[PDB]
Amino acid sequence: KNIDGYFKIYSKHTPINLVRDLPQGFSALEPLVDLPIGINITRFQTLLA
Amino acid sequence: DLCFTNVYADSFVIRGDEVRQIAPGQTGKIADYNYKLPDDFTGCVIAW
Amino acid sequence: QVQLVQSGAEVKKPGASVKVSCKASGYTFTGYYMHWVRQAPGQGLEWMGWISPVSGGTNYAQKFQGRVTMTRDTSISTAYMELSRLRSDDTAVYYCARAPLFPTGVLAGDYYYYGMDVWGQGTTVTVS
Amino acid sequence: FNCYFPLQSYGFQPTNGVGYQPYRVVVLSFELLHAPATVCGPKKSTNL
Amino acid sequence: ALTQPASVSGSPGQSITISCTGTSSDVGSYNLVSWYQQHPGKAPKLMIYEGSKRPSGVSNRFSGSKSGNTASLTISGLQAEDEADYYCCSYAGSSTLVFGGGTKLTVL
Repeated sequence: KNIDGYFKIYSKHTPINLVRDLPQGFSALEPLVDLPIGINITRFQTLLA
Repeated sequence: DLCFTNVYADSFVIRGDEVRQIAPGQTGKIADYNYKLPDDFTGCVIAW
Repeated sequence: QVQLVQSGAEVKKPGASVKVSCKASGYTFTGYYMHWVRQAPGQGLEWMGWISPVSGGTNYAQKFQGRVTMTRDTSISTAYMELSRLRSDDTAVYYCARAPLFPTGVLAGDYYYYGMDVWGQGTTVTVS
Repeated sequence: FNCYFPLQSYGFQPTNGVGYQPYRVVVLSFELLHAPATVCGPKKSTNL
Repeated sequence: ALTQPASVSGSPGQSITISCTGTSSDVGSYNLVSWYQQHPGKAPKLMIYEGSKRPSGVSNRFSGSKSGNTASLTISGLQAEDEADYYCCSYAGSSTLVFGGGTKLTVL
């Protein structure tokens, strides 16, 4: 997300055993990165190997 | 105690006979052809 | 339009005194400390003293401390410099001089910077 | 003729005049836009 | 109180330099060195002030430089009208800002 130009990145990793869909449950995400980029971003894309 | 967005180190070597020209509002060979400084320049010049 | 006029040539005997006037116009008189320079015929310059037309502040060279005296009249915007106990080597040309900037230079350096306006001539010759 | 090299080399030697010596000059220029600042003086702390 | 050459010669078009050596207490601790030009029998004219700053109307051919305890006047494109005496000036600790010998500039 972007708050006043700050790009905040939340992340959380957990082991699961499921291939069909998303496992049902609850998990909190801790703040990891808060980068002061000040760039107006409206789109994005992912990179896969 | 203050904080600025970015700072830029402009590193070079000059002749003695041009040294006073590292300042706003100077002229000469170096000040006009080699290193010109803005009129609203904000920063500090160090030399040795 | 800055105009500067001095008194005429003067001749004095050794041991006497000489009084020269320095009348300016075209600018704020008290806003410029008046410096003074002398030059022997065929020699270099020799600074002597400076006067503040405001509050009457003055300071002389340690070379001339005790022999030279300044006053100023702001009513007619004139300075006056007097040399006492004259001797032979004081035969020279004398000018006053106007300092460059205004005395509002928070960090500038006034009135120790320099002289942009130099006056015409006052020649004092001291011969027996 | 008419065609001179734009740059000239310095006769930099340790025995030349102090006004002919090479001087190293670094100009630190500051800039602070509406983007947050990231070049700060951290703080001077006291004992707790 | 300052030392500068008595007379140096140059050619038209040349860039010429005039040195003036002081001490660490007057020129080495203050960025307040200057250069005055005076023609024979004429009133002196301030060409360079406060290191290398110039009054309005002075040609750009006159520049200044400072190195340690040395002041330097530089003249690009020497001309015939440049023939005059040049004095270096610097605050010395008291009253105050006097010239020197009088570098007489001549053109060949």
